[PDB]
Amino acid sequence: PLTLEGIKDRVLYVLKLYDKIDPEKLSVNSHFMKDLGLDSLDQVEIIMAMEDEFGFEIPDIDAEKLMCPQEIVDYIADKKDV
Amino acid sequence: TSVKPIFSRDMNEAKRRVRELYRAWYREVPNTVHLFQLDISVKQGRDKVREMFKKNAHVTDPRVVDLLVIKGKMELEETINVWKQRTHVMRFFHETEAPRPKDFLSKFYVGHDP
Amino acid sequence: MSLVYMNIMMAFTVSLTGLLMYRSHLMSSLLCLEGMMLSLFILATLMILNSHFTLASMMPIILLVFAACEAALGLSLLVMVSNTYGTDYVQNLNLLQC
Amino acid sequence: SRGEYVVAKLDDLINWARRSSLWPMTFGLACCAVEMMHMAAPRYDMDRFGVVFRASPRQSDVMIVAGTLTNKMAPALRKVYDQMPEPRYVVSMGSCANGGGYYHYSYSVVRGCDRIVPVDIYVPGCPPTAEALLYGILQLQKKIKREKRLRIWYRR
Amino acid sequence: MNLMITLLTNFTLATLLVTIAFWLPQLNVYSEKTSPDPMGSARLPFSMKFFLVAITFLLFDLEIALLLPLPWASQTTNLNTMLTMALLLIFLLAVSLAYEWTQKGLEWTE
Amino acid sequence: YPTKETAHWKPPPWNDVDPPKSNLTLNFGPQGVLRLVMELSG
Ligand code: SF4
Repeated sequence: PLTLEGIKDRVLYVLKLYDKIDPEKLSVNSHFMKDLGLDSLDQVEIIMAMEDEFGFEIPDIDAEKLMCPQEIVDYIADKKDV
Repeated sequence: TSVKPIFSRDMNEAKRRVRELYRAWYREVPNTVHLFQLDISVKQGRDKVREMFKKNAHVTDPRVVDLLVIKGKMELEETINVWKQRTHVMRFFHETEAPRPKDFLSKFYVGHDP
Repeated sequence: MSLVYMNIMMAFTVSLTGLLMYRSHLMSSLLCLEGMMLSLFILATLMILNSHFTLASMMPIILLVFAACEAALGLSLLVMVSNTYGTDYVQNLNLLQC
Repeated sequence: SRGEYVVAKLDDLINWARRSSLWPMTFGLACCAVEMMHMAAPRYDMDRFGVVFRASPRQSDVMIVAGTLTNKMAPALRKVYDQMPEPRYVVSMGSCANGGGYYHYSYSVVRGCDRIVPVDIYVPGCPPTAEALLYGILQLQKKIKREKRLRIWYRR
Repeated sequence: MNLMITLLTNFTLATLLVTIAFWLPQLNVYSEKTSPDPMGSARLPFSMKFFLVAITFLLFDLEIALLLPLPWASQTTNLNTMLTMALLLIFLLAVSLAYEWTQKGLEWTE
Repeated sequence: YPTKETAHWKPPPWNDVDPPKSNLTLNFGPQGVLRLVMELSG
């Protein structure tokens, strides 16, 4: 929550703990559905991992629009100050 | 062709309810493996959750997937409240059942079924 | 002096140092406090019987009754702490540092 | 030999004490519960055989399955049978406990309680009369009378 | 001394029967049991009312402890004072009971 | 005078009231036959 760079680093750490995402192709602008090739429920457990790490409830109307790690770090940056 | 809805007007609200139900099952699975003291892992129970959701993924009717979300919430409510025993939770994992013959040839060998 | 008085005093000091060195539970502190009271009962009783001082024989009963009433009060305090934090741990009683 | 005689007399002693003090845990599932209650009623009176009326399941000797075992209660029957200390016995009273009975082809009925627990006496009837159930309990006592635990232990 | 012999015999008979009851069926080799409660796994809920009846027992038991020398106290030569203080202790036990009554302390375990 | 030790001490509440931070559930199972889920409050 302190710096945007640490938030992006921790998003990438969460997504490299995620075992279906290959850490080589994983970038910050990588799309979950069409680039990494994930199911919707894969993105759902990604968002719940983000809720486990960042400690706040992400609703459903704004988690469906989180299709890349850049959108995730921008959304968490919106829900906090930075 | 004009039918009465159940909860969802179309497939978007329906997929939202499916998505919330998958979230609730994913959150519940470690508590289920703990308090029922199952002999499986959280990864394995979450894979069974994903299997039960992706089995019904071909459905394009909002009322049918509304009733599927209703019955999934009934299953989850019977699991959070300890109404199922260990046996009812482990009936999803067909452990005592012998593997069925899948190809033509072994189904030909064992009997008459197509 | 008498050799049994040594052991009753040493028991009072053992229960004192138990009451003066907490581990976690407030109930163990209350038990050390009542061990102190028990040793005081025994020591007062052995003196009053030994001296044939007749009117002080009602003294240990009084020493029992008041202190057991005190014990009841202590148990209630523990329960109120146990109704706040779920346990009786003395490290939950640290709000008054600031 | 002498040890054969001693284990014969001791088996006779322990089998006398176990059959002459049977304590039942009765599953009052269905209509057979009423006829078990008539086997406890003052005409037949199981208690004159040493067979007490409603022992608790953690101290009972025999489990009398009296009524229909449905699928929703099959693990409850199995759990009570697993909690019983040995030597535990199971009497199957009446047709639904025996083979499903009138509800044999149902979607919801365990076809006989022998699919769940091992069964020692099958008491047939719908319901079997309280005299027939008392007959089955006396046949269970004769089955306990001819047990050979210490004799087989001495031969093993 | 006879009392110590009797207490030792009672304790020895009790410990003997407990050892027999704990180790006579252990000689049997029955089976090893796996076996994998109304409350499921919930923590023991505290009830204030059981603690209140236990403390009320303790307080009335201290009042009983005061009342116990009365058969010897009746032998005194200050009988007016003895009778006044005896009736006063039983009256204070009664007043403690009345205050426990009228402030709803004896409720739902009345 | 805040030091490094007293750097986490927050002031007490204005009314000196700290927030307190349930009821029993009994499953009278089948052990006729009947299952009951009691929510008891003592
Ligand atoms: S065997 Fe028949 S009469 Fe007996 S309990 Fe079953 S249904 Fe009722």
